[PDB]
Amino acid sequence: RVMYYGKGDVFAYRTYLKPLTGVRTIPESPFSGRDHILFGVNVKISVGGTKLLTSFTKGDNSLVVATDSMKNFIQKHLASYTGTTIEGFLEYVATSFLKKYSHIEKISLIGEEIPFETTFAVKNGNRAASELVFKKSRNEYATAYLNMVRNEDNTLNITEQQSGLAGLQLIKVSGNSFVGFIRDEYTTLPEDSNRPLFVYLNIKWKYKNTEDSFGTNPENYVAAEQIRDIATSVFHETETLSIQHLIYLIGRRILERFPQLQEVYFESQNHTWDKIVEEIPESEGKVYTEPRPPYGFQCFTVTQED
Amino acid sequence: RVMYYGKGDVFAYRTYLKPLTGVRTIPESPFSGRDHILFGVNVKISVGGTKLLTSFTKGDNSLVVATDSMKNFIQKHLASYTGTTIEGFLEYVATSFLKKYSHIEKISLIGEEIPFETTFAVKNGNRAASELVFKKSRNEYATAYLNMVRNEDNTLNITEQQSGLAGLQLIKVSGNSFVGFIRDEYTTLPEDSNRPLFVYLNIKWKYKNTEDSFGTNPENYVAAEQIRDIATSVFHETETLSIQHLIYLIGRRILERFPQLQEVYFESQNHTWDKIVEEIPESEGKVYTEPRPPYGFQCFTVTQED
Amino acid sequence: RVMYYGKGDVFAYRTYLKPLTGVRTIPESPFSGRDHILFGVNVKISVGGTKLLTSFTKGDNSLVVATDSMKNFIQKHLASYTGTTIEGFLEYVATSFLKKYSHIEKISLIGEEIPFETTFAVKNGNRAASELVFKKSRNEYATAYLNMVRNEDNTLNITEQQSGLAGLQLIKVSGNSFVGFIRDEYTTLPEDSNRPLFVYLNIKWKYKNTEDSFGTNPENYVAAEQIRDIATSVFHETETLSIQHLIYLIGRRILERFPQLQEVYFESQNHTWDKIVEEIPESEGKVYTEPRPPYGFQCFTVTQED
Amino acid sequence: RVMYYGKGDVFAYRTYLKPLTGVRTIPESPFSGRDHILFGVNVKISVGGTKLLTSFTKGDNSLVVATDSMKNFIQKHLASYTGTTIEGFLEYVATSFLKKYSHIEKISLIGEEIPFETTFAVKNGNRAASELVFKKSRNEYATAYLNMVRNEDNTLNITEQQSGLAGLQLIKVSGNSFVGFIRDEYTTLPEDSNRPLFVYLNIKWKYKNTEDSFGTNPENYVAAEQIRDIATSVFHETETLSIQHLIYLIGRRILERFPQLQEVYFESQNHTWDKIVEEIPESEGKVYTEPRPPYGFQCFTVTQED
Ligand SMILES: O=c1[nH]c(=O)c2nn[nH]c2[nH]1
Ligand SMILES: O=c1[nH]c(=O)c2nn[nH]c2[nH]1
Ligand SMILES: O=c1[nH]c(=O)c2nn[nH]c2[nH]1
Ligand SMILES: O=c1[nH]c(=O)c2nn[nH]c2[nH]1
Repeated sequence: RVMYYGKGDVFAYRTYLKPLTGVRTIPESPFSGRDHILFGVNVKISVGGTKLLTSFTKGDNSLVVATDSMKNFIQKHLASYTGTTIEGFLEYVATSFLKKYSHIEKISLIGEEIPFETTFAVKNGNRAASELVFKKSRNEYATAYLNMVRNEDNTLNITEQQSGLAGLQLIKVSGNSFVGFIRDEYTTLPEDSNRPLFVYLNIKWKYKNTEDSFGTNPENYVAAEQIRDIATSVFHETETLSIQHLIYLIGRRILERFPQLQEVYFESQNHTWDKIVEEIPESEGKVYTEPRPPYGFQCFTVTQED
Repeated sequence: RVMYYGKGDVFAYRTYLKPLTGVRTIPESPFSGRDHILFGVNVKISVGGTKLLTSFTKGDNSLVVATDSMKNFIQKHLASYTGTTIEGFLEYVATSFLKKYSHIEKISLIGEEIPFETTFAVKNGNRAASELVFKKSRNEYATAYLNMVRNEDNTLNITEQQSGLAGLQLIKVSGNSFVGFIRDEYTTLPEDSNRPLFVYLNIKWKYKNTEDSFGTNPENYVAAEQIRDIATSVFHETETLSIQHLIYLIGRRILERFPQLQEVYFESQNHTWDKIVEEIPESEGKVYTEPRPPYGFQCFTVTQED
Repeated sequence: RVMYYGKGDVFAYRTYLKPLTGVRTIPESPFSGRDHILFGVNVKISVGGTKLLTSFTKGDNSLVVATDSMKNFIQKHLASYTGTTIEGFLEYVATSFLKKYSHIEKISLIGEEIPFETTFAVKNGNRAASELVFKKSRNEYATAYLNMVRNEDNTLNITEQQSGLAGLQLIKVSGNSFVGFIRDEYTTLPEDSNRPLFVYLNIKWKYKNTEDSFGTNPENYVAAEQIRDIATSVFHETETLSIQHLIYLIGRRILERFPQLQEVYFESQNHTWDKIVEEIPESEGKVYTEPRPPYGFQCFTVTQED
Repeated sequence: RVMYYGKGDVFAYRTYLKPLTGVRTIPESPFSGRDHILFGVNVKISVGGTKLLTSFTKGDNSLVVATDSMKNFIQKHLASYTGTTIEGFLEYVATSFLKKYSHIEKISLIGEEIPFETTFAVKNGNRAASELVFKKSRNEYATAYLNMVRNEDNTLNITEQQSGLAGLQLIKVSGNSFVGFIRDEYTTLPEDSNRPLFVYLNIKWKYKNTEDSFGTNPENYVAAEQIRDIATSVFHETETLSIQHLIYLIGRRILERFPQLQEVYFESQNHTWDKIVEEIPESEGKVYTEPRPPYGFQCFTVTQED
């Protein structure tokens, strides 16, 4: 039976987490690590267990870890966390939670980065990156997901792990087509040999070996910042034939750069602008505007078997 | 393998849909039907099929029904729909879509009501409900979900059906408790014999018999308005011991009132206020304020096995 | 020079406020008062004064009332408030603040109602209105604005008072036209003798006598619920020729029903739907959908001179 | 009498606008211009004038320019614009509109940048800035405001002009204090000699000479990007004693760098996190979390005369 409870929107901000170093650059991305002067995370915790049943059926709170207590638990654990990644932070919380509370059989954790970008400051006359001042970003952010279970024989196993990148909004001004689609009684969409493809991208990847996701050995760790740069680079390089076409080629490229990954999952959305003006005198430019609310979307998983 | 595409946020508004009448009443609710002078729905459509593979791998759009064409299909079918429910509308769209498109093997549909409330006007000497003017509501709304597949032998079969009520936000000012929970090093929440419990509720039900969702026989239909009325009534009658405790009781009342239902599912959130002032002289009143963002949540399925 | 500081989003919820009764009724509305079992308010406070200067220019906080302390002030005063309206609560907060902090020369307050709607419960055999369970509403809400100054001779004076209704969203399915507008090289909008006019309305009114706003003499108070009912009634009654034409008619009706009002200010928007389908066989019905983002807006003040 | 009408959320995206080049650099910023490969803007247009009266009072649309036509006018004008700034674009629209429609006495325009960021693409062997693929940013954006009147002698005069930068969210991890403020019965906030000051900033500036805002002479133009960089630099450099003290010093630096500016206006908000963990073993690190909803705010003008 379905039976879970927990805490969502657990925001937790940590200064001076152990820096993530030793990630090898790939051609698409300069990412080599994170300074972690500021490390923000938004945690959602959810726990399950057959012994929680009376809390529902009888109003018996004896075996109820208050959700407020779970919040305290996550926040103290971020203080005491000695690792370098969100993925590793989740495992640390999950392990430590299951050991503390034996009546809990399953725990599920989501960790969403709260990204901060660097800013410019002048020190004694010269402009450079600040080590004190940071700009909160509302753009793309890394994610992580972990499900941990307590088996009958009293051991703890990770049953599901998934890392990700969310809120990536990319527009390519030209070099995009959508042609040859079904033309029938329901079709009003004109063919377009040259559109400004505007796509929202949620990319998720699973590791062949779960240990690689924690960052303990950084050479095996796949950073969301790297996945971002692959997506932009592939979009640039491709004469896209559709979004479906685009995300296949993005996923192929990710799995080629990262042979430690089993699969790459995509959730895309089409928010492409409507054309108002085709031609301006003496320039190559055009004018576009926002479309009606309806948006296209695609879901697609690319495995190593492709 | 995971392979889907479609269209979201398909808003469609129909005037003068066939009225919902002939429903079976229950003690908790005076719900007697819907006028359907104004019928609003927000439709998400997703389709799959192995024959779509090459639209991704090769960028071959030959068998691609444009997502924009899916929008036209939905809107046109809301015009020609002869029934009386969202659930029934989904089945009309799904069956019709698969019949039109032989290479599509599965279709999933979500439909979310866009509620409107009655307003009143003075005309002809008296104040009376307006047949023309309606107020858009951003409160609770009904939902529907339907998954339909094309089988090997070319029949169409519904594999999943679920109806629902979303966005229900209820506060009970007194007559609630949360005591007896685990007290340890992680616990800073005080025991509370009398709190103003504030809950967000999303409730979803499944029928034993799928045909009962359509409203063709209105007696067997379960209206979201009736479910709303059960929830608010049970909340009032109950000396709550927790949210877990409350949603079980709601779930049981729903299953008792509707024997044609197989199960009920809850997704609740806790948004209870913090107390600022406990005692006002010459008054039973108190002052409260908004809490920090972390919210408690609870997921639970009550089945006929209760 | 502009110099202010303060606190916003000061949420405060009070139970068992003194009920608003003894109101004077109008034909358009059955509004007879407020129970005030649950009273919710969202306050924003701004304060000024030339003596706050050094807190900006020198970093001198000696005369700085902490914005956190302002939040505590408002929340404690909601507990001690013996009145019946948001407008009267603002006066009480304002007067009390300037009396406490002599160095402050001006104070501006905004109060927004946090709506709650009656729910129903089965109890003791019958189905009746609950005194405990309330539904949070995200629809229309009352507002209040007050600006108070400390005069050079130490007395206090209200320089501005303004009450309001916000978030009112109304659609009239028929009996609306928009024709006769300018047709030139920038005009693509077709003339329309029968459209479904959808408006967002923000209505604000000022009293001739400030003290009528407080609700001390309730018969003189103009309730936002009554304004709402006038708006829906006039929209229904009127074959509108534009939104412009409609809001003038609502404003005139307001000033006729409430002669103690000086003026009524409107801030409207046009979110009218796009027609998809005109003809549905054997029914007067039609289908519509959401337009592109650009919305029309209108600003108009009606005074006793009309 | 208040009498206005127009169109909001006019989204307009132009490709290959004339590049902004030759901007006078400052030490705090690298900014030297904009490529304008992609240029997005969100315009709100408002028009007024006494001959519109009958449009409201009688429902006579003879002199009504449809708001939909205003949208067309703005969009078509983005195509024909030969200038290089948002401020210049508003002037071009305003002037052109008043010349075309002689019954209109006044026009007010708001222009909001829709910012796009550069991305990485593998080009000519190594990753470099793509000239095709951009990332939509939901962070800070440039703004502009222009009001223009037709005088009785039929000349067109700019009566108000203001440029801006909105949505800047800055957090400084240390080097911030808030002490010495008033401590009475309403004060619960502890003094803090070391807090992680988190500020939301809206900065607006007016020019001594209006013609400096258009960018026709790029030597005299003040770019939002440069203002952005002055703000992060000054925040870094300053041991802040309050937000009030911070924004004053930010303003001074702006007026010093830009003698062609008459004034700088600030609207700031305090969203500073609550401390959970003050001390972590073997580390200078700390953990924080989101506070309750209430937020402090400051409004302040710095002029050349400070
Ligand atoms: O109803 C509740 N259930 C819980 O699990 C919980 N935890 N803190 N408060 C709570 N309230
Ligand atoms: O890339 C696209 N894929 C689709 O399936 C589609 N339908 N309309 N536009 C589209 N673009
Ligand atoms: O009622 C309206 N007034 C207007 O000014 C307008 N412009 N487009 N549609 C409109 N409708
Ligand atoms: O910078 C600040 N200014 C203020 O006025 C204030 N009040 N609380 N914290 C504050 N911080």
